[PDB]
Amino acid sequence: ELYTKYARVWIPDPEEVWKSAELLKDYKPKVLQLRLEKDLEYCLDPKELPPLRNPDILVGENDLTALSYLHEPAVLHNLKVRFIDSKLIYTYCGIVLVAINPYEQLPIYGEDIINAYSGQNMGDMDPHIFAVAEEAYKQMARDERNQSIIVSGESGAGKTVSAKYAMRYFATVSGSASEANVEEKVLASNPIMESIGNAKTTRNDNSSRFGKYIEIGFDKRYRIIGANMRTYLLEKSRVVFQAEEERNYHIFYQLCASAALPEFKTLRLGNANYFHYTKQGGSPVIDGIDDAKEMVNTRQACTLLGISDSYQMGIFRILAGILHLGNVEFASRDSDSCAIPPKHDPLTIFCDLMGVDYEEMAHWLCHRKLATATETYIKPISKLHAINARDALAKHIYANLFNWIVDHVNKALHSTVKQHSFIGVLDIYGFETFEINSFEQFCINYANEKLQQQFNMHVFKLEQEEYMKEQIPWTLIDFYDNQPCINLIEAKMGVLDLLDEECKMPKGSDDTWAQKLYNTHLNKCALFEKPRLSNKAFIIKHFADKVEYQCEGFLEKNKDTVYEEQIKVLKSSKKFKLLPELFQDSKEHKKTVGHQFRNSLHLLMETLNATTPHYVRCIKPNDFKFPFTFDEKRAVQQLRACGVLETIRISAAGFPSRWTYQEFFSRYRVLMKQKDVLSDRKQTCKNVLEKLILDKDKYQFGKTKIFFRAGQVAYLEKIRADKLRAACIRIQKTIRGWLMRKKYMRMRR
Amino acid sequence: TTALVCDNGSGLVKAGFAGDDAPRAVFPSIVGRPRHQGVMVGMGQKDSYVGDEAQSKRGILTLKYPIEHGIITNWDDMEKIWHHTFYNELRVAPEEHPTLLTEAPLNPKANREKMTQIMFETFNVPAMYVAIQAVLSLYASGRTTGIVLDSGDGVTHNVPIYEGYALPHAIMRLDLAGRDLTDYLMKILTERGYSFVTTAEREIVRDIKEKLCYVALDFENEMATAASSSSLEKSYELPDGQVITIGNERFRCPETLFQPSFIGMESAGIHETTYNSIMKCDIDIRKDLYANNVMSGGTTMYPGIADRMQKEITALAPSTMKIKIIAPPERKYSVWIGGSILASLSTFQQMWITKQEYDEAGPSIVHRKCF
Amino acid sequence: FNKDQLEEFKEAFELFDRVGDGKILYSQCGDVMRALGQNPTNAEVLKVLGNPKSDELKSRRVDFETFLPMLQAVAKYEDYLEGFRVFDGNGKVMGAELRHVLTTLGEKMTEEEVETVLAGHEDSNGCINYEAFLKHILS
Ligand SMILES: C/C1=C\[C@H](C)C[C@H](C)OC(=O)C[C@H](c2ccc(O)cc2)NC(=O)[C@@H](Cc2c(Br)[nH]c3ccccc23)N(C)C(=O)[C@H](C)NC(=O)[C@@H](C)C1
Ligand SMILES: Nc1ncnc2c1ncn2[C@@H]1O[C@H](COP(=O)(O)OP(=O)(O)O)[C@@H](O)[C@H]1O
Ligand SMILES: [Mg+2]
Repeated sequence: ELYTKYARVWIPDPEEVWKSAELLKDYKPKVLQLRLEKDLEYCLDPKELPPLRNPDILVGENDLTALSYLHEPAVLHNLKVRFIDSKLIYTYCGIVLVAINPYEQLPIYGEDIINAYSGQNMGDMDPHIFAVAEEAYKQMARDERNQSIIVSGESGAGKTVSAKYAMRYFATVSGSASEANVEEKVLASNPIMESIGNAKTTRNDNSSRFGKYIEIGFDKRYRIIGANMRTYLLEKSRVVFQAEEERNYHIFYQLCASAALPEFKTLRLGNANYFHYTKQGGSPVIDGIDDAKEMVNTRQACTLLGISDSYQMGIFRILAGILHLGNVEFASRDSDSCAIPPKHDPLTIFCDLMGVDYEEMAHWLCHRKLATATETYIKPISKLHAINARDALAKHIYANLFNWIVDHVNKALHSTVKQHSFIGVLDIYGFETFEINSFEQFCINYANEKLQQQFNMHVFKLEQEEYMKEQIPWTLIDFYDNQPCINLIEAKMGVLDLLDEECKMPKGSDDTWAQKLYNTHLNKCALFEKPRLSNKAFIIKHFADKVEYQCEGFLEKNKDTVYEEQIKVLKSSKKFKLLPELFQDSKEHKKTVGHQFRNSLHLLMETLNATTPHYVRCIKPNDFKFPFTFDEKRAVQQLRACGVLETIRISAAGFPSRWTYQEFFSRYRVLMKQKDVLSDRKQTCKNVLEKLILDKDKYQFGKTKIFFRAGQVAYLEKIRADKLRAACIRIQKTIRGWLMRKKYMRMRR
Repeated sequence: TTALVCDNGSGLVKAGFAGDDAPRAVFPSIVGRPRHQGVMVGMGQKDSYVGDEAQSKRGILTLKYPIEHGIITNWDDMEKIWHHTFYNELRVAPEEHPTLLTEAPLNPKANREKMTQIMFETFNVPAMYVAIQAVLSLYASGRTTGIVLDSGDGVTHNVPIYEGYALPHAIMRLDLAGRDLTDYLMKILTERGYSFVTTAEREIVRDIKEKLCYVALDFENEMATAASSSSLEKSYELPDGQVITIGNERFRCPETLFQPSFIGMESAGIHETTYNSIMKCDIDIRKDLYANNVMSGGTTMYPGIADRMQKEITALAPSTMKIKIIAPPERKYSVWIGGSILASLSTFQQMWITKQEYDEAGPSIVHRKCF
Repeated sequence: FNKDQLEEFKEAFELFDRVGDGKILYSQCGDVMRALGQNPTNAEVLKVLGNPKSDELKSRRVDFETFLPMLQAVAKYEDYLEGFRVFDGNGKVMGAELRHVLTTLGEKMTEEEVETVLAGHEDSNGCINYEAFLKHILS
């Protein structure tokens, strides 16, 4: 079998995930006898055998699928020996370009290489991000259809550097940047959308919480015209509620840090723990960043991108409004009504910042209005409902301010000339799990998993179209489908749907929600599991991992409902231009955050399925930002999160390794007796392989390419190596005998 | 798709789309026929009128309610009301929309059966369900525990529910209602020398009942006081601008709810029938029913009925134990609002009776699935 | 082996005795076998020697009588040609490639041994007629 003497394997270890070893004896049907680059016995149990190390030619080729033994250790190894030893940072898996972010900046982005790629075909070069843009921009000429590029990773992993260079390449291939540059303006937009967009999560600071998509128009000549933005999948839940060691969106803090400044003297801002929306995380300072300086860089970015400070101070007025609204405090007059105490300070200020009178906000915050067709009822609400409605108003304000700021960043970017066709560049967050998992993670995981469904469908279609060319039947290749999970999350009687039900159903609770989950799914479905020690959580299987979600906060965060008559009070304000604008152009006010997210997600994928996507992945090779280091645990966790290892596990069921006959002969003829060998190459290999390999399932012959399943390039090269090594023995010993005979003639002398 | 939610009691029909906050169409449940010879040629004579039109036309018409107490009495008239409901006021074809219907508990079984048979056979409704009007009031009032007093036109009933379970042995049903308060209001108004005989005059009486009546916190004090002074008197205008003065009687009329003896029943008023319902259910529950009373349907809206009950229970009740009565202003619509909620729960989508199962098992299925 | 063979072999053995005690080292046994016409691999030599340890391989001495069974045990064309045809298909072999494989695969030899055996066998292009080289090393 494959496992001989002088063959090599990997083993599990505490400090790095796999370690290389060698077999000292053959396997036979328990103990394994091992040497370590110390000596070890490695021992086997239900029955399973370790990962077997690839032959050494394949390591370091451009493309992980070229490897014959596809498994975590090989992927780890080949990425490692590119990144540390070679200092090549880009890699291919399937179509999916991996990028391992160096913190040391590098030459390779320099402008010559743009010209060098621009003509060349996909496979003909060392991979690089321009090799992706090279395809997308070629494909847009070759055929009508729009093209998009998709980028995934932790926000520490170089996504925006990848987008920036992706745009540079277009701007230079258009030859046009001197005529106009969007690139400066796109890149000067980043601080504003980082500021509204991002938060400090537990596992990294400056985590981004929204999907961000940038759409770039071309001339009929395919020079750049201009750029349009869109945004999707914003986290509304964060604005009002936060886990320990997290912050609210950065602007609230950059604002509070500036309270000292007379520019904002009116707002009565405090230190950040003053306000009920900022304090809850306990974590006002981002380590190593000054907020108070960064504020100025934000304002300057807005100025450069063309907002007049008449608006900028209105924005900050709104945010101070949101915080003072946050500090508004209710009391219960009786269990089924609430009230606000007299001259209550924060509401007193809030009504001045907004310029809406005190009495209206007092009345509508405490009271709901129900209008039937003929008649009106003004109706009191309990303290819980009041708080839920206040926080829903805050979320609705923030999401409208966000959409307005995006509308102006478009207005500056959105040059108008007929737009022939467009290319798109998209950032999203990766699949995400922590020691605790919560509604934010649940939605982020559902978004990643439904992008993954699209990716797997596209890769399957593209291999089916590849087999089409070379007259191979379909039965050999099998689609892999995560519809069974999405039908758990998305569909009616889903996890989201049962949550939206608990929002409506009276005296709902996280406990009764969970209990309905278990009633519905627990025995039925293989993907849903109850955690043993608890009834407060549930587990969902995904492509990457099992994940455990806590119920604890999960219903509270889902509720969004905004009472129309409360926004009408704001909408009436004379005092400044913007707040009457934000609410300008319903049923959506009823939609819970879960439903609004599922809708924004389908609108995103209806925006992508119009298009033929390309892919990038970004991984953060060490937790500490060392200029170069690689840490094998972190690279494992990142390679699960990005889903590269599932792309591989899918392809390793496949025909992942392909050879062109004239390239195949150069190595393999050495096995092959010239006395037999034919004039016709495809018949030659059809004859020889049927000898060298036992079973006709394992390989396929095609017109120009021959296909092998996972294990068999390694086996073929092993049998080559043995046959060659043995012949080299026989020659070497014969020469040593000849020279020893001559030396014996010396002895005769 | 999205599902119709519909109420008919013997008073106003309430219908709308599920997930709305208030009914899209509200009209009186009346079918009316001309009783005069048609004189004019090209008048545009019509074989019957339904709802608001019958309210405008009513002088020329005679008016008959197809529902008495809880029960549909005459079916082809009722079918016109449904036809008007879906086609004219909603303007939505019932083939595409699952429909939800509400009944009073302890109704005759035929009423539920024929109501199903019409819906599937005559309107081709894709799916149907029937729900007790009391239960919906809990969804409307945001609770899963309480004793629901429900009273409109037609039937008045108490249903206790504890943490999601009914108590069928403790359902109590009564028939004193806005219609019989209305007939009493005529028979008492006769004593001040005013009379209303015809149906259309009865619907003037009803508008008096709605506009001027109120309930006395204590009854013999105001009875004496109104004799002792004018100040309780008030006056109101008939359509033609004649004016009528109304007396001590205006509180005297809704007292019949608290004392059925006046109308000629031997019964005990809604306070004591609530207490007698609480008695039938065990002391395990009882404290939390004393802690929640929820009122539904039009007749509950008399100003001060809530305080009169909180007094007349608390004085009846065990002394130490807080009594609370909960009256949302919506409550005239709460029985619909709770249907708007119940038809939009996702769990409930399993529960709809569907055409296939009806065609398999006949109308009889409705008793098995529904209740 | 007969008396004549034993006499020729003993004479050869004594030529390899560098200490005068009538013995050779274990590590010379293979060398003597090759001088006497055997072509054992290093593995075969260690096997017939009993996988000796370093110390006895370098210093333990055996006389002819104990050596003889070992020589016997070791003692008891188309593959050689195909083995050379591995490195061919115009009948030549690069000198650099033959040097690399002989110094880097199998039981690796030194560059000086390979230069010594290869001296005079490569042409100006650096190609070896392997049938002639094989006949030469088989002579
Ligand atoms: C002579 C008697 C009965 C009847 C005339 C005899 C006939 C034979 O029973 C019917 O089948 C007819 C009908 C009926 C109507 C529709 C239908 O799909 C099936 C039956 N049901 C009725 O008229 C009910 C309606 C009703 C009042 Br209010 N509250 C109630 C509480 C619960 C249930 C039903 C009701 N009704 C008015 C009565 O019983 C009256 C009070 N009963 C009597 O005076 C006694 C002396 C017996
Ligand atoms: N403001 C009011 N005060 C007293 N009675 C009212 C008022 N409004 C309506 N009603 C009476 O309520 C009855 C209708 O009850 P309701 O429960 O709304 O009908 P349904 O049972 O069909 O829903 C009628 O007698 C009507 O006159
Ligand atoms: Mg009713």
